[PDB]
Amino acid sequence: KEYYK
Amino acid sequence: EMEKEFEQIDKSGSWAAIYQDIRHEASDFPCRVAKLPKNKNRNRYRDVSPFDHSRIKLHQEDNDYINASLIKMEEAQRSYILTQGPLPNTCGHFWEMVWEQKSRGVVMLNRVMEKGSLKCAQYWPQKEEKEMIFEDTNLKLTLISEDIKSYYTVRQLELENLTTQETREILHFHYTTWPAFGVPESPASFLNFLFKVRESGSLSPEHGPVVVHASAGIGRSGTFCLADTCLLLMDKRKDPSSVDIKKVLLEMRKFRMGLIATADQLRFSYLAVIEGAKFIM
Repeated sequence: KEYYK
Repeated sequence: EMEKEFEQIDKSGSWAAIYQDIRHEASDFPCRVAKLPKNKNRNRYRDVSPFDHSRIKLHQEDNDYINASLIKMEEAQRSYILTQGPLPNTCGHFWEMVWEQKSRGVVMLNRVMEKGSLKCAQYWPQKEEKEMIFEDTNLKLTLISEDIKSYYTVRQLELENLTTQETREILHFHYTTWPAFGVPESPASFLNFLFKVRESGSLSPEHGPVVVHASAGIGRSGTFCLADTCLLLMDKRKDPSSVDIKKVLLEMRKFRMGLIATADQLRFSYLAVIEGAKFIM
């Protein structure tokens, strides 16, 4: 649910 | 000129530092509307939001929020709408945005399936005879033709407002082999794709801003727009070698957080502008 890592 | 500046950065290996500097200096603006609880399910990622001041507003009394930003480069005289890969519930919004903003082209830089995960909804019809109807926004979308090449596809779409029965041709430029947080196959592959987008007239000011997206719509999208703007400026200016890529990127990040997501993408944008300059002279 997050773009980064 | 820039090639010399490019030679230097590569030798030191400071790309990660040059990039980390741009990140430190990048603008930070409130994202109140994107973070409203009623909009959680309109955002693909919690760490990627449009700034309140540059966000696109849907012309809908219900809820005007879409995860999309207007990027207005006033010196280069070109605007872009950067947005996320539409969600299954936001495909209607995406095409409403395309209609309301009078966009003529859509540039997609991701794939609908990446690493077994769905990075994006199937927001355009795959077969001429299976058109898409969006009930909520009263829009119909038909695949007219497609031209498939080894690393990109160009599709021709018809967008119709069911209320007015106006129809518009939308061009869909789909770079199909650009991986998340990676780079295109080569500068030449990127430049050929960009030049096809340019030649179609979709970046012309006679239309609304082109829509550019990936999965989040910041990394690959920023690489595409940064290179397109820098090349525009080198044609306009009486001193082409003057253009400073980091200044242009920081100007773009006043409108959307996170544009260009890795040091290698930043490096690749320089390469594309240097290599792309030979065609403009």
